Amino acid sequence: DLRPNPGANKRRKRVGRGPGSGHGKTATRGHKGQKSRSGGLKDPRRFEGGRSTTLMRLPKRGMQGQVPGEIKRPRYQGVNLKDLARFEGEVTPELLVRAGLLKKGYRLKILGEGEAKPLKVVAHAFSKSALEKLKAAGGEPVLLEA
Amino acid sequence: PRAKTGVVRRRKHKKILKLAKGYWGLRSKSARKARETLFAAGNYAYAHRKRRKRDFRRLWIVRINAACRQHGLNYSTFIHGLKKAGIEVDRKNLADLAVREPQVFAELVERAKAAQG
Amino acid sequence: PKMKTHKGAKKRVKITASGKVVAMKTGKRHLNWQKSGKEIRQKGRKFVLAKPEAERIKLLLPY
Amino acid sequence: TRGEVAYSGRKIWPQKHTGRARHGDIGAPIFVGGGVVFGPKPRDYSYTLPKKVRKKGLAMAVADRAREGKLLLVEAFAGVNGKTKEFLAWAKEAGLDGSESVLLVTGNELVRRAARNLPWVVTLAPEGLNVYDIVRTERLVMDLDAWEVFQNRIG
RNA sequence: AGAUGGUAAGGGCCCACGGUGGAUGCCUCGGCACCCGAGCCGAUGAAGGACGUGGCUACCUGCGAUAAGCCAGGGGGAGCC
RNA sequence: AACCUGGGGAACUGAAACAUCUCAGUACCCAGAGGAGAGGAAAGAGAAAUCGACUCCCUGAGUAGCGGCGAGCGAAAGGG
RNA sequence: GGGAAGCAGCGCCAGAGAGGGUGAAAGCCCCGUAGGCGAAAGGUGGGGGGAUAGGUGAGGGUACCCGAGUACCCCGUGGUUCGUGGAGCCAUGGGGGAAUCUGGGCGGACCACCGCCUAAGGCUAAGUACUCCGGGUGACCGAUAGCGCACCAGUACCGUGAGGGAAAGGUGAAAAGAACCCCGGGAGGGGAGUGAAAUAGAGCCUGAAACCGUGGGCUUACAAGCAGUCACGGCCCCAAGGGGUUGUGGCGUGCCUAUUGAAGCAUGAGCCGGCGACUCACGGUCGUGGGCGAGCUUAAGCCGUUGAGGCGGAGGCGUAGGGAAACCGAGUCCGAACAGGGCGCGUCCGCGGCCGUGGACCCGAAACCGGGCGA
RNA sequence: UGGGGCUAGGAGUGAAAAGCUAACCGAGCCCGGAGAUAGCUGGUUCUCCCCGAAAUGACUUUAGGGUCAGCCUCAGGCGC
RNA sequence: UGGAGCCUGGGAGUGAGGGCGCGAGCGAUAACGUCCGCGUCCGAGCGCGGGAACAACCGAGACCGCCAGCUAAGGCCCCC
RNA sequence: GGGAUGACCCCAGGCGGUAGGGGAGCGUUCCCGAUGCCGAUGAAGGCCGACCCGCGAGGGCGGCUGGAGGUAAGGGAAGUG
Repeated sequence: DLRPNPGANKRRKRVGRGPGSGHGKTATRGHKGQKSRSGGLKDPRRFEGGRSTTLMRLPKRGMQGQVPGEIKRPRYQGVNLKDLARFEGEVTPELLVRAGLLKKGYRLKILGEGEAKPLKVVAHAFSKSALEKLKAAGGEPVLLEA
Repeated sequence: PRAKTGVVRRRKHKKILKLAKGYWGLRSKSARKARETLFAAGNYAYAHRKRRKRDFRRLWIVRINAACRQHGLNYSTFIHGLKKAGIEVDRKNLADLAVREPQVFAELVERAKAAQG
Repeated sequence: PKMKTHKGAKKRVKITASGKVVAMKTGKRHLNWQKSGKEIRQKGRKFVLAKPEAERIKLLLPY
Repeated sequence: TRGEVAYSGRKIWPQKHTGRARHGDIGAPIFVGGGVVFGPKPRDYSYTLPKKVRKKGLAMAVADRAREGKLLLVEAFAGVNGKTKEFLAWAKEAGLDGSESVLLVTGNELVRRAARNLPWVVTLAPEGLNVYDIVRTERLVMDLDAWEVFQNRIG
């Protein structure tokens, strides 16, 4: 192919918007024409009036942490058996991170939705619902951390 | 890359000054006094083409009246006559007949007072 | 460079799956003395409109 | 910027009843001496393009060329021992008179040494194939080792 | 009884040729940025200076009362002061 | 010339007033080191039947927390 | 052709067609480039070799030693994300004041369990920081730019002093820089002569605008105006059409800003030239051109290139939501409740609009604080 | 009255005016913090095409400044 | 079937109004005065015609060109 | 509406405009295109025109001046009017 018309197709539009002229965006620069449009304005998102935000609403979302910090406890990642539907043989955590799901987010909890499938599934937890559906052939390798 | 002014400014400037030849004093020298002058000159022209169409309306009518008043009647009357007489013609422009071939103007006046008396 | 989350919003308003902004009805931390059981009973959470688009913008990174 | 400028900070004149206009110091950008407003500063223009999109192109590049009928991959380099004369001759036997430009890709140092100085040759090892070079030339010539490491660069 | 022509002290518009002035373009022993390399000196008197130094010498440069330079080793080959 | 460690150490400003708070251990002053300086071989980290001097980069993370719970400030472990 | 390096005929080298120079535009004319060489002397130098100094076991018994105004407690403060807080740890001005491994400190008040570490003496390359100095590069500047300075600049010049701080580059390929004559005290000119060119003749390339002259055409001394425009008519210059000028007639309240409203007797501007104001980084959010898709994507670094690209999954977003939380999960929370009710069906790069943090469109105060300089 | 000395910036000196402290002192000059901040005043540069506002309400140490609503615009969807 | 309408989202400016008519308050059945309410025009149509001159009274919503024709308010003795 | 979609022919409407929103273009500097193309039989820049093409910003053409540089089609950055 030639060097003419590698031309970026259809929409590149590098045309930024310059306001120095008598056509388009004049004197004032396409916006402005007053005062406090001049080097800064207070926010908004959160600010202003000088009034009372809407920091008038309270934090009943209480229980918010004391000095030495958060507590390190075990955390559980879910995965609907509908997703297990693909791959076959024996499913084990870590074999799940080596794939779209789980990754390091620690203890596996299989649960939930979609038709089950006949195979052994190693986990730390299942929901009520999920464990039953695995009755039509399957596994309860559970507990672990041992 | 810097992109200094370069040649550009001069060229927008004398584009205009050519447009300004022969206005009085600083209005053909200064590349901004000239601009201000040219603005009004523009508007003046637009307004005045409009006006031309009117300035000759007056002329044609002023001398038709002179001419047909020379046969007895007046302009008001003469035009009404032609209207009824069915001659969608004259076209005030083309009543220069009053000056060239008054023989034939005379004829038209008869037709006119025909429908009028 | 790089935004900081508005700690006093995080501390008081959770944000839903749809993107709505949800918090606790104002007006009951010493109002009481005698108001209807109806009044103080009626404190679960709620929507806010237009003004949550602002709230949200401040919980940038965490979502 | 008006701070990187040499001058002192003093207030050039009073501000008030002087008759002149109001001014700061002379490092200000309305000052011909001055600092410069939104001027360039040293900066990095590079960005991480999707590695996938790099592969596609490299491949799409060689294809077009082969479609033209302009790709030719070879083996027999009789024009060897790093001498322009030799290659010159070999190239005419292959049908390369210097009427089109050539991306000559090979792992062979000595064949690379031989060309180079021809204006109609851009020489290059197999590791550094890249779509720019491919396109800016008219005809492409590969060693077989070179065509190998090109297949491994895809899949 | 009558009539539109006719003068330029000076002035205005246009055209031509000069004067002043130093824009434009082209030019670059200079600058700016990044990357590499290299990194202390001084009582055995530093860094920084003053005065002095040529047949003739204002300044710059180099030298220090042995003062545009003294000794030796290495490099180079026809011109130097 | 900067660059480094120690001893001292502001205010304008921000908080749409201001006093705690912020700018900031910044600007600046002083002493000392060197081609670098500082640090450095566990009276350590912190929850792992764990790691294994010190410095430096990427993550961790605007997270855990601190805060007239305001304006705002902001870690460490762990992994590369 | 003033001059060849252009154009034309016929050749040659290339591990060298980077670049610069020569009277214009040259691989092969000059200096270079690829490639390859070289130190008597001084610096540097485990990178590679050698030599010392120094250091390497096990049991069983005594219980002699293991860093003092110290640990430790109390009072007053600092460091840390920690602003008195449930306030630990690390440091310490004041008061009291130990023990030597059955010794002592730590794991966020404290007690008990279970563990981690040995305070009160010291040294220790490398990975990292910076750029006065030397070299290489540039979708960096090109004399109002770029350093304050391309030029004899921290100079002239200003200030008692600390300190402030400019302007100012260019004949020609070659000086061949105009002998000699003529007017003039000179300075200038006029001939002559050099040169391709001398309105290239020396603060000399090109030489734009304001501004000042001379010459020529049209035009004006009974008029009156934001200075122009429309229409006729006369004169002057190449031809049934144009250009220049303007006698008479028609019509007409400067530009900008600011404003309810300006020709306004409201702001700014003597005129010309050159300088002069919406940016960049990192987050964010819509939109959009692509890649791949239930997945998409790499950071620092490592290997190549010397204008080549590869590798590198720590990490990040997404695949499930509710709840302060314990937690449960296609549900979950308030509730005694198989009442009701609330929430609950993509990513990477490019491009463009807007937001946050940084002066963040550009010029401007009165002042505040620090270190110095002045009787 | 000549010559030689001493005292300084919240400091000196003052037969007392807030006088004097290097030609403007109700707190000197120089450099730095620094491009302080400035809800205020001024300025903002090529061309054509289509649409085209507001000067109201609520709260505001608010009143010539703001935040939400209202009125302008573009894109997608819906269709009397 | 309209530069109508409704829904979701990206970008604004405006938050100083003024005159006229009609309906009230304040004022003195004063003010180019001042407060609200309904409408209009200027603002942004100081573009054009009428009104001697003149943002908002009457006529009328200006893509360009023509030495053609009909009208509107207002006019037809001369200036015209 | 034709519909051989031809971006060309036919018909019918809209086109005053400040703050603003949206759409198209023109020009300045630099990079790829380039070991190329133009160039002393004259580059850039400068001075004139009543001529040609564009709605316009602009772009061609011709004449004089100038004496060594300039750089298409199609794209990319910004100290861009």
